[PDB]
Amino acid sequence: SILFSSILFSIATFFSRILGLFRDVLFAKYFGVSYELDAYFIAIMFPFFLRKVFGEGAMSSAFVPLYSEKSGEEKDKFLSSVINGFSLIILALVILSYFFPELIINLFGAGSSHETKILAKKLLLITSPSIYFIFLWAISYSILNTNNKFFWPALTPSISNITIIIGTFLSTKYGIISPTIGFLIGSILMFFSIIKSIIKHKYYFTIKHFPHFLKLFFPTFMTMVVSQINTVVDMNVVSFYDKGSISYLQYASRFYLLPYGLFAVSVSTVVLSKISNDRKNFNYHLNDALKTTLFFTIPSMVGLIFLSTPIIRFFYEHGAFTSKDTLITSKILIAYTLGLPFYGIYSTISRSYHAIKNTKTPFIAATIVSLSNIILDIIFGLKYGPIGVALATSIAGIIGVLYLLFSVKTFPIKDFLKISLNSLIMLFVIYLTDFTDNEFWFLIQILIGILVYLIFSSIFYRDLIRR
Ligand code: NA
Repeated sequence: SILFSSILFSIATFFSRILGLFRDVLFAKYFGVSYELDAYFIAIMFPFFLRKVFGEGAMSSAFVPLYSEKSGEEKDKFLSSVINGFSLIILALVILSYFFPELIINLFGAGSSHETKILAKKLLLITSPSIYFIFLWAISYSILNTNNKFFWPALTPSISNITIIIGTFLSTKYGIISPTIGFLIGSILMFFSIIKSIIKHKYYFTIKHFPHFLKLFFPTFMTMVVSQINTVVDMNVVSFYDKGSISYLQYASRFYLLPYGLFAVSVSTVVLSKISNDRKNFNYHLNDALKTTLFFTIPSMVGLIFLSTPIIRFFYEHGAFTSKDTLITSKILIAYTLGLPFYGIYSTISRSYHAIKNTKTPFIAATIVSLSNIILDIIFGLKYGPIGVALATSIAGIIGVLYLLFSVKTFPIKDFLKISLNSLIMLFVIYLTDFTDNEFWFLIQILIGILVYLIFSSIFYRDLIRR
């Protein structure tokens, strides 16, 4: 029982990590880089952006306290208010979307070609309704958060991936609309997966509590918008360059995002819970988290940059994804990957501040990062295209972390220097091993790099290991 629960949950988490990668592999094989996939991304970008905002707690942060302070029927009324109000908004937001699709389109792919915008308009007819099920999924999620802190809903998004993957398999019959339908159905099934939390409540035909809830919800919602806006800006900027730019950024983003989610984000969740449970030792916990992030993100970066082309070719260069796409996506991946350690630090510091209820400093950091990213998007995007946009993302990350480090005034410098030294030693060794051109050699280079890095980590952290 107890053992079963743990092993099943761990399997589900592992597969959750794998499914995004597999979906992008299938996109590469079945669509490659094309205006069609660009239009798909434009069509799914607004609902995806909203789900990303709500997953960071934009809904929970305002809903949970206002919901908990209420009692009896009023509680349900509050819930109903939230459901009704947003539904109304969403309804308007869908109706307008049907009549003025250019409004939605120009937010994410203003510069894309005519055929791309026509196809994206077509796909919005399928993706716009998913916003409704995404909002309801979010609300359900919050209600659960009163019952238990986090739990499985974190894995409910996996549902979406499965359906999209299924759609991709069927695309040989129908084309891009099959993955788009897959996206919509996935949204609906997410909502159904956690629907129990709302379906147990009585429905009231009211928006009694909605204005007050908006008064408390809008500030936090906008902070999260700013914190998540960089991807929208990057997408809309590169939309002005040749077709497939959006798709290139997505493909490179996958391999940026695996190590980021595994090394940075997880450390950040741990530190948030730790500091929230043990506030008075803020510094200690923060330092610990920082060290951990640096221990994994610096070598990863090095490795990923050195092996970016064989990695991209191994995972993507099949079917519709060509060697040209490999070249371009490799360069973009390098540009993104220069920023990995900085965004790791950034995430850790931001969530520590959140752990002590400081929203101002994280919001200022996010503002610096987004402003920097748009400025550098214009400049470097004009000079270098998509690669310039990715590089702008990395540099903006650096600036943000400089602000956060000066603000929090704590950092494990000694461990940073040790980790950097080990990473350069590792790089030297794998450079020596790069003497043969084989499509699978990079896997043994990964093993060699890991071994060297761990050897020198065990040398330089011998006292810690012993104790
Ligand atoms: Na950028």
